[PDB]
Amino acid sequence: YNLVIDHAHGATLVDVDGNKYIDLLASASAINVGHTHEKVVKAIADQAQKLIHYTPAYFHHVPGMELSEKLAKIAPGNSPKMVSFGNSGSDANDAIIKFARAYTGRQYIVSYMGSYHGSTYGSQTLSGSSLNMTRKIGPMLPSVVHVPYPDSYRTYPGETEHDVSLRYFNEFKKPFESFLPADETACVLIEPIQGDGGIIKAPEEYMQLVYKFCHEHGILFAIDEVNQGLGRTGKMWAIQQFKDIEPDLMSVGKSLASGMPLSAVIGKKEVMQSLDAPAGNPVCSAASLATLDVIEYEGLVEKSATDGAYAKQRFLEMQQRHPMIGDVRMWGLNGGIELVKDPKTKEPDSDAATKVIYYAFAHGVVIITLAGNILRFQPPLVIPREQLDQALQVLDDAFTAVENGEVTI
Amino acid sequence: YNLVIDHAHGATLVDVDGNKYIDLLASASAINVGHTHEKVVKAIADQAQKLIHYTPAYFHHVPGMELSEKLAKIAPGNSPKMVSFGNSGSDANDAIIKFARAYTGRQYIVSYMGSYHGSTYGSQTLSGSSLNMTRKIGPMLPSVVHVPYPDSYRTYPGETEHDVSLRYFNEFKKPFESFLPADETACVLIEPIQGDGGIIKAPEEYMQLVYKFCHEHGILFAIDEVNQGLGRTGKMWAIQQFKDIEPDLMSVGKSLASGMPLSAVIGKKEVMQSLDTTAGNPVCSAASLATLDVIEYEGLVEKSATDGAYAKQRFLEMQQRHPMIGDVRMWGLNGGIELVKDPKTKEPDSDAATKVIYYAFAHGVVIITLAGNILRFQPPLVIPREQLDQALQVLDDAFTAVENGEVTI
Amino acid sequence: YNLVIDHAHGATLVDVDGNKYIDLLASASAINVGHTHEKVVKAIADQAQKLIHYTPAYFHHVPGMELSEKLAKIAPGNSPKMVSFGNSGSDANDAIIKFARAYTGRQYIVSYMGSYHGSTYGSQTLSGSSLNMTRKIGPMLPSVVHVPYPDSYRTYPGETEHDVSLRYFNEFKKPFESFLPADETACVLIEPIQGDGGIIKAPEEYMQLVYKFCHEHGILFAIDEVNQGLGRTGKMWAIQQFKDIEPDLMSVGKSLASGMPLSAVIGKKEVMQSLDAGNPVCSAASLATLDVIEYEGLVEKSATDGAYAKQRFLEMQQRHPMIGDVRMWGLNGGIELVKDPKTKEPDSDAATKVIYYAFAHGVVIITLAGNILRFQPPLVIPREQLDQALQVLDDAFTAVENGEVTI
Amino acid sequence: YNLVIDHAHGATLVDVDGNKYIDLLASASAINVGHTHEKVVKAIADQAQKLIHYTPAYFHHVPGMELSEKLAKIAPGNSPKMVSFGNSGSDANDAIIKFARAYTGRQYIVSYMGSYHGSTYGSQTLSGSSLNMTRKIGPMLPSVVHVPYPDSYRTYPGETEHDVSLRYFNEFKKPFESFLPADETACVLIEPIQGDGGIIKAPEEYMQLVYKFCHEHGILFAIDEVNQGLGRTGKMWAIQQFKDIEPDLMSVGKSLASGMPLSAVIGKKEVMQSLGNPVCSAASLATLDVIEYEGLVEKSATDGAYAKQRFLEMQQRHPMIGDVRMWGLNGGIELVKDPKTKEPDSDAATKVIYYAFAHGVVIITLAGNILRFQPPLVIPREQLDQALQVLDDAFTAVENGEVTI
Repeated sequence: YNLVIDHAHGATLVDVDGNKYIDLLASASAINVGHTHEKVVKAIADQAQKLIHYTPAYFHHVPGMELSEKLAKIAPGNSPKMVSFGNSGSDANDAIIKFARAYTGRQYIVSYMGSYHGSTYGSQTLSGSSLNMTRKIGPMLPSVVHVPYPDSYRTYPGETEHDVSLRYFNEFKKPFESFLPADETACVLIEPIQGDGGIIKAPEEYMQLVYKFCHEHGILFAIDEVNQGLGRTGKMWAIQQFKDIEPDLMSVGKSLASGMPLSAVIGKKEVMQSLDAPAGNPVCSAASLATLDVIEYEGLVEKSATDGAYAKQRFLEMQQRHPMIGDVRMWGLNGGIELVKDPKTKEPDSDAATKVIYYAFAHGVVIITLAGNILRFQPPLVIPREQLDQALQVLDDAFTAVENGEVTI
Repeated sequence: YNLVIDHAHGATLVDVDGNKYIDLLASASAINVGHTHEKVVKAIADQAQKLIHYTPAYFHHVPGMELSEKLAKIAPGNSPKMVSFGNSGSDANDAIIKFARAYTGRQYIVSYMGSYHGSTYGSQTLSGSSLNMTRKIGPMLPSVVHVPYPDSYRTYPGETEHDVSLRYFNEFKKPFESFLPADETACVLIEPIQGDGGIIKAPEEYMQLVYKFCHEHGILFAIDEVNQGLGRTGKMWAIQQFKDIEPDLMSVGKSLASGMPLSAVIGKKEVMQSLDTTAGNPVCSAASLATLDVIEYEGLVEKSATDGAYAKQRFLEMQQRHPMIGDVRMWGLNGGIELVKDPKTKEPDSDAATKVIYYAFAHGVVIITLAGNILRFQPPLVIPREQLDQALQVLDDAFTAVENGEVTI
Repeated sequence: YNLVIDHAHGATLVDVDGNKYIDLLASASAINVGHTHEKVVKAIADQAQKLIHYTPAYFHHVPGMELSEKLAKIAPGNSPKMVSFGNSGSDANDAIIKFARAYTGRQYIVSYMGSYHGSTYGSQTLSGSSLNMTRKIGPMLPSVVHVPYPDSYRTYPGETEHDVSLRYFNEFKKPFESFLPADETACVLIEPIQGDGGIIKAPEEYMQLVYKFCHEHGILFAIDEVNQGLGRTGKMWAIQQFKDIEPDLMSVGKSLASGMPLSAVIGKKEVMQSLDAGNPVCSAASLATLDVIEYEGLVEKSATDGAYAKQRFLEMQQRHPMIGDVRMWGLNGGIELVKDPKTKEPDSDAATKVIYYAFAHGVVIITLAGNILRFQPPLVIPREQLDQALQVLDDAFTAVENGEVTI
Repeated sequence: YNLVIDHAHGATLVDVDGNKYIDLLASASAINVGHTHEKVVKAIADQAQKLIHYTPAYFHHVPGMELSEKLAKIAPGNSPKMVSFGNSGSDANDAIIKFARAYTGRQYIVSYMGSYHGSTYGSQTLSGSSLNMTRKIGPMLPSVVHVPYPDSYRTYPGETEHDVSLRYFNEFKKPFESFLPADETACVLIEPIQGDGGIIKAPEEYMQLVYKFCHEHGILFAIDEVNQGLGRTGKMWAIQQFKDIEPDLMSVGKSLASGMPLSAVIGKKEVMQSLGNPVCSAASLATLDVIEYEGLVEKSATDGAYAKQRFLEMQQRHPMIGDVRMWGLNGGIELVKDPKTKEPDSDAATKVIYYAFAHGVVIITLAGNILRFQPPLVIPREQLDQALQVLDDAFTAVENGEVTI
């Protein structure tokens, strides 16, 4: 924005002029635990003194070593895990293909519509989000198939939620009853809940079906936790929001260390040993350890859930007074609050979603839209309930603003 | 390396037992400035006080603005440039492919055998050092073609450095005169002096031939300077070892940030204009600024040259007593010590190198090998002479022991 | 049955032991005109006298030249065509991808599920029915996206031809809305009716929705008349079962020369010159087979014979219920067998029994996707045979309803 | 060219006006048996009355079977074989990619620069012929690598045969000693003598040394003789000009059915196992007998060595003929601006081709400075001498400089 950024602590952002802003984008999930958090600043700085950089290849450092343990330990499920480290969720998704393809000796990758696994040649190929248009830069990474994601808002007449999971599971089956063998596809990468596609969840009835087909045909079941991890959902991992799921392979990046360039691939021991190198960094390891501690100490996973239920209840009543709110998809501090021209037609109102970004930003609170009309509500999980209401307030006048036909551009 | 590192500073590494070593490796030249340099340590620690992360698209930031100017000034050439961020050497090289293809509307990439470019599907594919970067993970990025790089030691009886360039240039042109059309190759991509090849420099004549070729046929000329720039070589960058060449694109990762995971694409203003996650990081740019400071303040480039030159003559003297050091190729504090059985046959001595490197470790110097038998000598540029004299002395005796066979596994 | 065929004529495979069979075969279109039609034979025989082969990339020759012009006028639309000569269906469909990639400047190709466009590395990618065919041969041609063909049988609880087209065109756009760029998409290949996947036709709305999307976004609109052309559907071309749709590209094989290895790519003048660029005998066979379809009026014959046979194939369904669905457009149908018309679950068991019952009673008939018996006799077929083949199949429905048919 | 044809017999061609020409192009060597040989015409005649085409994807027929036991035996090597049929030499190598990939389980195919494997996306990635190249139709089929072919004419001053074999093999490995996992390469497909590349034979040592390598790694060693087969070369297959090499997979085409669309993949049984036209098959049935009975393997060897000699004496006077390659009635005759720089002289190649055709011999250029001497193998000595004089004159009517474009 025209006036550029200075410092920030928890939820308050401060730019060059001293202007105060309430945060809700939280850097596409990273700011899980606020900005400049004292234990994580202390850990950064105290580590930078000891050793800035050495690589997991040739030498061990301690914190990355202490980190690895804590990440196999915290990981979803009980099977013996192992972590590989990366720089970004972007490069950890690449790895998930490398691993998948190695263990299974297989080529094809089934990734999703609506999804955004990243920005390197492999993770850019796996994605398919609105803005995320890989124009001019093809050909992409070969042997990748896409499959639709269970849309819940936009449906045929009289579909139950049981029906969605049947109709989208049918769509998912469709290439495997055609051109894609099953004994050839090495991996299904799924967002348990989609980020960029508009804070969309898949029904459990669906994921289980997908988590069976994967298990029945030997195709690795990988989950992308870069955006929806570390309490964001109200449980510690988005995958846990479903009953009994043990991902073969999982990615996390971004959030892991309050925005320091770190990432992990957490999967099964036998999967993690089909390559062996060269087919980690200390300060962000130290930061990771510091954020992990904060997640556990401040009851943050719970704060994610308790504030998460509350905010749902605030967007529900607020939808009642402003019929433009077409859907509200909250699971944790984790909203998908999407605007529509009419509630019958459910047509996007990207016009109305951008105006609300303008009112928000101009009246002391920062938020953004995903694919056009859905506002992504992903605030830092240490937002004092106070600050949150002042966000909700402004988000509310802004609704009425655009309703009464107030702010222009 | 059978170890855990406690702490480090400059060109010394301290293990947890308390032992010290000269870091002759410099951790794949991520450390030209050394470990934990004061100005970097206070760059990291002060900026973490203020901002840990926010991507340069919602609010932009103070050092994310500064380094993004300060990077473009200092590139090789006169011509307007913009610079895009990332984290790794790898992920910047993905971006090269991208910027190249986009600009041109073309499809193919040309890369060299024996170069490492990274471990993301893009960069991973262009490489040609170790075979594990394909194995079990195919297919690789489409439309990529590996040519040979010039070797100036393993020559056919009596080739003058002209014959090397012209024979390798001829072996260069062959894909274009067979299956590959010059009008769909977006870019050559080439490390000015290879790393994992064996610190191997292409002749001037080879470079201008390839360079003109690129401009004649609309192919962009790209350089990987991850290993070889930032004072490494003798001049600030490795291209300035050649008469007026100007990169269309250029990458650096690694030593951009005294070890931190930040990285830069530097394209010619035109190439960059088509498009533009932990990338840009405020702590990291802070770190990176400080280390350019030091390259200037501490005279690191002019020093790199002189210490480099000195380090070359002691090996040239060390070659003379010792029959085994086949090639000593070196530019700045940056050389390769390819040991061989006999100096006529020119046949790899993988054994003698390991023997050299092991003994060195159990004598207070950490050096490592490449392509079997080549001693990778790329220390921190800040190295004090006394230590530079000490590593040098240790390695001299290493040579003496092997010739006696006084070394064993 | 390791069935060794010695000689043939019209709609009569006769083997080596002296047996007589009623063809209605398949493995894609092949026998539109008929077996060893005196017209065709004579032309090959006498063309053989003159010329075996001299590749047109050197000298030119008369039959090729007549059949370049012949096909260029007689292929649907107004726009000047030019026509490029492949050896088989495969190397016409491989060339659509060339032809579209060269003209548009765009890499991506959009093709259908349950389709089959050819067996070489280009077209095999495009295809999508035979899982067999795409095992242990990766990687295939890069940039190719698959979109589900319209299924008018297995609907959702009482939906309309209008509901289907939307639902199926939504899916068609899902790619374009996520990861595929419409402006980097060279073309969509589409069989106007899927051959090797159960004789299945897009509703009218779906074709105009796609065609309209194609043209607006700069994507060429490809048709495949490999299986479905040459008066099979009852019009000269399957695309002419739809309204004012002139292809940008069009592939034909098989019966182009009654069987003699010939295929054509027939697009627009401009499109066909994008690249920097046909057997004498095969072309004389073809040039005859083209006169036959006009002369014996086999386009007109199919339509009538076909609808007649539709009502015939449909009262069979109200006595014998196992037939879920009767699909027929001209002498071009696919009779589809199920457990129960509420479950619609394939009963491929019953089907391979009818093919065996019928193989024992002088009538060869091979199956699609297990349960779907494909129905593609040679169009020359006389009514006494058609009925002598149609009565049999009915007798079979009786027999497989009994468990009289065992293996 | 701008010319329409009407009839041809054996060696001789005739356009619709009546100007008689002589074949040397020979339909890119699809006409080995000669044009409209009676046994072949009588074969298509007979069988087209019997069956045009019924679909092979299902049940069987007799001409195919007879051919598929015939070919199967006349293959090179003593190991058991199985054949697979296509419509063209292009789709046949498309199978060679496929088959290799099923058997081995590996992706990477390795093909040679200057290679002509054909024109579908499979054998057009394999291919490496410049004037046959694949602009605006990329992306091409992944995991195809192009190692360079031994050119035994452009050498660096004073290299033995052995040297070229050492060096091009040292090029061969450079992929594998760097980015290409040898244990993940499905097959090396090679033309033994490169057709469209310029009539270029691989040295004895180099072929062995690849066969060796390939054998050492489970890399299926493959051969395309779409061009160079059926006795074009003086031996039956062109491979038998080498020492005890058994192909894992071979590709036959073109002159299989005297030009009628017919292809073949002749493989070791073991390789084909675990993964066609009734008229054209009959056509090949006869064309094989004509090769056999009219005794052509040997005629090609005999006329081939007469053709070689005369040409080497043509070079003694005309120093524009910089290289004379020849193996059977099969040769490249490379035109150069200079006996010592060896610069391609296209310009002249153009005019040579212009003269010759003006005087009733057909002949064309390979990479625009190599004349593709490849007549039908039943060209009588008479005609063969008529061309050799009409070519002889051409070189001198360009030495004097008369021919115009």
